[PDB]
Amino acid sequence: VRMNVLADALKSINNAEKRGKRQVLIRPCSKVIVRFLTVMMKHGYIGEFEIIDDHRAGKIVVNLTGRLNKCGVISPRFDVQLKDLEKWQNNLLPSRQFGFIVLTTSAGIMDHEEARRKHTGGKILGFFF
Amino acid sequence: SGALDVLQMKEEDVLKFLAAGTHLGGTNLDFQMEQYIYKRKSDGIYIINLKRTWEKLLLAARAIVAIENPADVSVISSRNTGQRAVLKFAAATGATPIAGRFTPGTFTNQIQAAFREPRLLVVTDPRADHQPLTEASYVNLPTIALCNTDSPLRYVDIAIPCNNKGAHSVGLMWWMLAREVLRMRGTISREHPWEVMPDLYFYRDPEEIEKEE
Amino acid sequence: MQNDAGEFVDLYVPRKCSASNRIIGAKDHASIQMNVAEVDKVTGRFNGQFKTYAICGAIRRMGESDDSILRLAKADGIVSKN
Amino acid sequence: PLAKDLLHPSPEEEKRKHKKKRLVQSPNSYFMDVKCPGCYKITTVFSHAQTVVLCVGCSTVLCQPTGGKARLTEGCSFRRKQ
Amino acid sequence: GRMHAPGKGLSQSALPYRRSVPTWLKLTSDDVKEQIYKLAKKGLTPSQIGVILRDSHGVAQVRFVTGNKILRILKSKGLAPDLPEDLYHLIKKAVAVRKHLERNRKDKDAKFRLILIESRIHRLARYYKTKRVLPPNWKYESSTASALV
Amino acid sequence: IVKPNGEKPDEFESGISQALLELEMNSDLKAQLRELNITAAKEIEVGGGRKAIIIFVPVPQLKSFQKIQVRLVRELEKKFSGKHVVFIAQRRILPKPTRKSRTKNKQKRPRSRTLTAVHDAILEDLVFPSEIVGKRIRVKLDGSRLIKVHLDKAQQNNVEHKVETFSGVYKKLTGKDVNFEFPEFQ
RNA sequence: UAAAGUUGCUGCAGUUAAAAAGCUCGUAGUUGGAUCUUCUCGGCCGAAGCGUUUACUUUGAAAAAA
Repeated sequence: VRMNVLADALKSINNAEKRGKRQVLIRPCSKVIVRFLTVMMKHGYIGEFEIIDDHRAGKIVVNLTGRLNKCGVISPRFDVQLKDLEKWQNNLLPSRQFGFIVLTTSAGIMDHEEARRKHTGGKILGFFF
Repeated sequence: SGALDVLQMKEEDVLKFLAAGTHLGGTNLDFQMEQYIYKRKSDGIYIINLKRTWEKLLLAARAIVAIENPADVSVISSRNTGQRAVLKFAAATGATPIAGRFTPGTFTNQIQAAFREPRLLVVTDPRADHQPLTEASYVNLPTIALCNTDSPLRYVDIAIPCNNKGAHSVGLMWWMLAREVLRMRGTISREHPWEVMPDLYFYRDPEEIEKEE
Repeated sequence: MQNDAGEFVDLYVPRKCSASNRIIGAKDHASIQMNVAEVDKVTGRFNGQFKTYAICGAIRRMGESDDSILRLAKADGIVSKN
Repeated sequence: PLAKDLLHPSPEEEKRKHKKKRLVQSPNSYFMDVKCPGCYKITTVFSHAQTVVLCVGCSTVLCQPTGGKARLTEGCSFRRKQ
Repeated sequence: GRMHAPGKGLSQSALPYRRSVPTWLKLTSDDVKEQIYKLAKKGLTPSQIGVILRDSHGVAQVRFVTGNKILRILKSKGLAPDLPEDLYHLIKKAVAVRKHLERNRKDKDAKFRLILIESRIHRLARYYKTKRVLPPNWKYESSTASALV
Repeated sequence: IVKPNGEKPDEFESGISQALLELEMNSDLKAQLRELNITAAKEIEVGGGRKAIIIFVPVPQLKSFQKIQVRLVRELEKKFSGKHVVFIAQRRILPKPTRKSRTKNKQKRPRSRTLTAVHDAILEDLVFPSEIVGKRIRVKLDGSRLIKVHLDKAQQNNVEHKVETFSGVYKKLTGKDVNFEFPEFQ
């Protein structure tokens, strides 16, 4: 069945970005998906998106500026301490000058740079570059 | 056209298009040609939106005029219908025509005798003119095509949606493209009708040739 | 692009597809750079200006070059709003 | 087609799609009010009725169940609600 | 896809966005509740009750009128079935299959389908046991099966 | 009539109560309003110098106000000139339980006193005549949220002007930017 | 031991090179859709510092030397 709806959302975004689509439809939405998309948007990778409110579970139409090389999920959500963050950056990110790792920490859902800035580890959700 | 009134469609162009069956597409529709059609008739024929055809024609004319050396535009036609049309177009505007057989490697083989390096390519039918279309993928050659409802749009960068099965439609399309190119270049007349009538571009089969003679 | 001092060190900044915002490779021979002649408002003549659209060969190979160029021209005001 | 406004689609296309595949799922069914010549009280009927609903004042039926939309009977005038 | 079938058919109800009572619908909450009570007195299961209300009485969904589900209404009034309707329907389907099998012993396909139905019954009963809808000792057997119908 | 949480009415609440009382004394709606009473009111600026009134109402009686809502707003707008009036039920929001808390509530929070459910309900009753037929939340590049609420097109003709008074009231008592539009396919 | 991404968690493979059970059910296992913004009053005006739980994360204490 469908588990880890964040994985499906990120896979759909990746497939649409590779295909050159300007908009991608994501369903179902969730708090985690919206937070991940906001983290992406704050870094200028996806741009605006709209949450279609169904009375069962939302959908999301995401505009796709062409700036995304790859968006991916990490499963299972491994616990990431602050000292272990650099190994994950080396493994997942294409460079140390760009690319982000997204973590759910007690302070919210945030990139690895912000979590390092706030001295908090968490569980790794995914990455995008 | 740019919503400009001076570049807007007139009644004479509509009458010419309807006379020559330009709006009459085929019985099959390409999924990338859908945006240019308007409806399907009861006999399974796709009516082509004439305003879309005019807009594509004017965009293609803008593309052609932007090239300063008119010899660098190459107009190609392998089907017998479009040979006279492309010859007359080259005579009227200044492009380089290739009627009949198109030699493979005309653009990619720099050693060959008839090796020409155009900057724009205009073809009569992407299906029949697939060889220059494929060769335009090697030399950075943008291409304009007179596409039908069924004709594929691969390597076709400006497709003009028009009937190209019939000789009248091909001739009128090439005539109108030449007219618009000469109009935006500054020569000929925009307010009053062009000297050359569309029937000069029409292809006549030997039966019509012997009946008229 | 820039180093710490701020000087631009790259050999060149490559072109980006107007339809996908993707970099056009230096050996992508299918890619085009179309110039569409800008036309004066009242007479209808080629006044010397033009709009440039760079289209990558990947978009052309799948047939969306025509739709992409039409959308770009429409967004530029070259094509009337239909 | 590499640029499709999924936010605002054509009403024809949403009427074309499956009841679930639409942006917001809506049923293809509706409720009608059926009037019989000899009875003066309206009776609401589901379009896709699964049961043989009878009229209390007339000996005739209002609709036959089928595989899809119910088969309304001649002599009863239907008016779809909403 | 289906639990014991290779099919993946996409066919179901599509509730409308609006959750309000229909404009045409005039019966108040108590009228629909008494309609439900009388239909339950006739012996109809909540599925049949909802079908009849939708087909004949013009209610789109009683949950948007009375604010409660049909089974919740019956349980509140205390005339709900002893065991849930879907489990009972699976039970009676298995009973019919067993009755057919005990004459047609060569029917190996019926044996396969009986295994499938019994598995569905076991899963449903386990779920209803975690929810405390059934007594924890509730066990379906090949002997005390037709008595539950 | 007005019985606020502190039970002490103010001047505008008292004026609204007296207007409703005079409606009770002499009107066609005396029968309904005898068993009816409101709980609060306040005056806010929906846009610029424009003003609007938020008639707060007890939830059990909110439905009782709906059936008479159109005539009630008609009379209140007649009384108060060009000031719009919107009837909203008074809904309390139980705070989301946290790791740090006090032993003051030993029962689970109902999923109707949550902020989400209460705000959705407020949007629903903010306008009784027109029903939402779909809403979409647009997230801008700065992370802000803008709700867009679609109303019935067949009921557009009487609530075009009340738009931007819905927006002001919602921005006041919810703190969220919401626009209201009318699509075609209902 | 590295080379061995030729033991593959990172990180391999399984159509034809070695390879997916003949097929289905099923327990343990593994995985699991959306959704919830100090109180006995108190040492210059006189203290809340979990008065519903784990995982996780961060801190502190404690933790031989070599």
